[PDB]
Amino acid sequence: DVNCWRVYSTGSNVFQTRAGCLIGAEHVNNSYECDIPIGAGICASYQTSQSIIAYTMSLGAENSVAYSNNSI
Amino acid sequence: AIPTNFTISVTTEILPVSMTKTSVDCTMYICGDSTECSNLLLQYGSFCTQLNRALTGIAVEQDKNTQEVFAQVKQIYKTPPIKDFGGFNFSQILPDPSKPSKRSFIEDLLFNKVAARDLICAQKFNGLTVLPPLLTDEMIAQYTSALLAGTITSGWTFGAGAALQIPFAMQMAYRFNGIGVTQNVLYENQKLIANQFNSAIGKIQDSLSSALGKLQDVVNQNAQALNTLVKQLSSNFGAISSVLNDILSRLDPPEAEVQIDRLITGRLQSLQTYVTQQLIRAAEIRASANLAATKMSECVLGQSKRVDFCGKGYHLMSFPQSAPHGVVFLHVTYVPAQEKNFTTAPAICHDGKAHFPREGVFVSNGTHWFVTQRNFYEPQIITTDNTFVSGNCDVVIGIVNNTVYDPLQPELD
Amino acid sequence: NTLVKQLSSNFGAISSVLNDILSRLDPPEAEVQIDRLITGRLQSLQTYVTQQLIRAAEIRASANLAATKMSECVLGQSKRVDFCGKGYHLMSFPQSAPHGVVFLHVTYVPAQEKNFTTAPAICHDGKAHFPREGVFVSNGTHWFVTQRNFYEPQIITTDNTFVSGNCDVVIGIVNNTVYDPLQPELD
Amino acid sequence: LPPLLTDEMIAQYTSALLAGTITSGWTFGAGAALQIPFAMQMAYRFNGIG
Amino acid sequence: FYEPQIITTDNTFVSGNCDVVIGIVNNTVYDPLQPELD
Repeated sequence: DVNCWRVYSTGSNVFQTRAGCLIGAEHVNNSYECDIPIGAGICASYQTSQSIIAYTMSLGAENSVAYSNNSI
Repeated sequence: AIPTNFTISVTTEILPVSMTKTSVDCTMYICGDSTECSNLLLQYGSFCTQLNRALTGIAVEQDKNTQEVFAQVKQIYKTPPIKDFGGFNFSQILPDPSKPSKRSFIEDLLFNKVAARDLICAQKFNGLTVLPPLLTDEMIAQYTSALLAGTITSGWTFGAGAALQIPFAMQMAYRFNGIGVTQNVLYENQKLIANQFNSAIGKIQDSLSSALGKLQDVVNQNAQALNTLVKQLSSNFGAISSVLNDILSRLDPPEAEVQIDRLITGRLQSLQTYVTQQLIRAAEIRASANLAATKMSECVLGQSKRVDFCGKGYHLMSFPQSAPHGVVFLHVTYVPAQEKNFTTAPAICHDGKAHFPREGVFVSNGTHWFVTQRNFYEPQIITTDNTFVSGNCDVVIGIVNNTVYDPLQPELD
Repeated sequence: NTLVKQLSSNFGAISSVLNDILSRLDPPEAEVQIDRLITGRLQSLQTYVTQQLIRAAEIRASANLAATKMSECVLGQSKRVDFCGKGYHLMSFPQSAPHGVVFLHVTYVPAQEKNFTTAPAICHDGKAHFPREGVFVSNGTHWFVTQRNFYEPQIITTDNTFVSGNCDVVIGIVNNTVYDPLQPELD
Repeated sequence: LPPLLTDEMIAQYTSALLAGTITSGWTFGAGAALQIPFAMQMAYRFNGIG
Repeated sequence: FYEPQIITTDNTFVSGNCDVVIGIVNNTVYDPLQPELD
């Protein structure tokens, strides 16, 4: 219930999403499997020293499937 | 009575999948900003811990059921650029480019159909919080679009082993052969079947544009439970007032301890009743989600021979649709329309030997004798290639004398 | 562990053991604490019984699911897709397990696959030749008939196809000759 | 509280279901009702189990 | 079911030779197409 206030300390690595204001995890542009859920399609893990990073989970191998109208 | 005409009718099926996640704090609901109340409730920490554990279990079970219902495939497929299908229409089951999500027109219609004075602000003061779901509407729409693409491309091979492409005509002929309909009937009446399917889709859209009780009963029950939890805070449970500060200001703690204990016991009983009701509702939702997952794995993925399971009629294919806190299916139910009355015969006696069919049936309209099937009207010439001899003629109760033409007779001469 | 720890809670009293209260006060003055402890223990037992009933219902549902799997996968060949494993179910082997059961569902899954040119119908000498239960394929020039599971090239004969009208009512059709092995047998 | 359905209505429904099963076989439960003799439907059901 | 019937060519189909199949037996076939051609 904090839109990054009502926090205990300033901390580090502030990320404001639909789940709230997470302090202590730097968001990355990569996407891996879901490990620890947070909220509204957010999955964080303890991977690379090891630190806490936030990312968006993936639904698998997203690709366009080929369709044939005269072949089988 | 052999059917002659058929009508392609598409029905709907509304089944809940998951609900909302509500977290109730023990201290914030029983007490709040009090010292003696918290000190007396600390002795009952085991009950609050058990309630929190049950709430977390319900919350994770909801996500597990949602993942088991929706997240069923592994390869996210998209729509193909080639729109060659044989005259069919797919503009109502494809993600529109004007929407930021991956919902079609029917999916969007189904989604749209579902301090102090404020409800959320007043509920937040007692610990009642609404946890955000794991799978949002975007992921649900993406999964629905992937399932639709898989069903329109591979049909049913993507749900079991490897994904193999197949045209719409080939899979339609396969589904027609699976129930007992020949391929020539579909090849000769493809435009009529496409027009009937388009008319059924339009009728379904017009009917949906005019209720969704299965997707609203859970919301109504949750709203009633929240209203009951809010109203239970006003009950004193045998006290002079509901506010602990009102009792602690006029009476000493040694005298108000019994009232505080009675209030704590009443709040704990109310919380236990609410938790039991929520557990019953979660069990019902889990059963409904298991039923929906079974229906999706049976009707959508592969052909189902069970009656009264994938709509009223012969189940052919199915197209799932996205819906908030639920799922909507579009089963294809082949149903015969008109029929014709003819004189049937279970056996035909030729020259002292019976002739039983492998799967056909001997019929006559009062003049000639033909052979057909119990599914569609297709009169053919009674030949020896479709019938077999197994016994004589004086052994069948209902036998008749009729000549049998031999196709190999002119070739042997 | 929860039931054991419930005996340590005071439930709004001076202690948690009735013998500790009866040895310091008289029954007429400790009856209130005794009744409070009794009510607390009864509430804890009711909560434990409710949890046990929920767990028993879940166990009964799991046992019904296991019995359905045994009567579908083991006893007989099930025809439901996505149930007796991942792929086409063939057979199963039930194994014993402590408070459970372990099955070995045999799931046939197609591995390698190649693309071939198919055709909805084949025109011979003016009549539409529809296949009996297989499908048509083309390796690049010729045309053969195979099944809907394995790649078995067979010669398109008159015994695997049947006539059902002319070639002017079929939309997707291609011209292809038929071997017809019945002609040399009559000569 | 008295139930909505009585034993007479249940008996009538079961009798109607039995009549439909012995007359139309199984076509009335998945579409239109088609007349079929008992021997024909018995042979059709036996042909599905070899 | 137990239905005695003569093994003819119209009830079976040829598939390969006898060397590619492990389990096989030596038995003649009636083949009613030959007497009908006489």
